[PDB]
Parts: sequence; C-alpha cells; structure tokens
Amino acid sequence: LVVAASIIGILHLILWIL
Amino acid sequence: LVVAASIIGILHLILWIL
Amino acid sequence: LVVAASIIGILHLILWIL
Amino acid sequence: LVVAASIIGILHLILWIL
Repeated sequence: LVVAASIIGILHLILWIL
Repeated sequence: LVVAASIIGILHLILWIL
Repeated sequence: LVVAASIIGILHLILWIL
Repeated sequence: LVVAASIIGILHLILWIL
C-alpha cells in the first residue's frame, strides 16, 4: 500500500501542479 | 489506518478522475 | 505521523464532501 | 516514504488552506 500510494501520490501530486 | 486510507484513497482518487 | 495524517485526512476529507 | 509524504502533505495541505 505504501509503495502504491507513493507512486500514485507522487504522479498524482505532480499532475496537480501542472 | 492504512487499510482504511487505502480504501478511501482508492475510491476517493477514482471519483476525482471522473 | 499516521495518527496525525489519520486525523487530518479524516476531517480534511469530510470538509471536501461538504 | 512516510517522512517525505509527511513533509509534502504538511506543506501541501497548508497551500490548500491559503
């Protein structure tokens, strides 16, 4: 769960900045 | 907490995409 | 961190629904 | 991951309130 949340949170957070 | 956050984060993230 | 994130995530998520 | 998510979640959450 931490590995998946880390991947989705990273890419998910980047998309918000864009 | 991880199990609940994982369920809410998954469904919660899906709702945003829609 | 999990205890705090759980409290902020819970109340933080509720505020979004409202 | 928890240390990084905690830093990004904290500052990331503050930016939303502003």
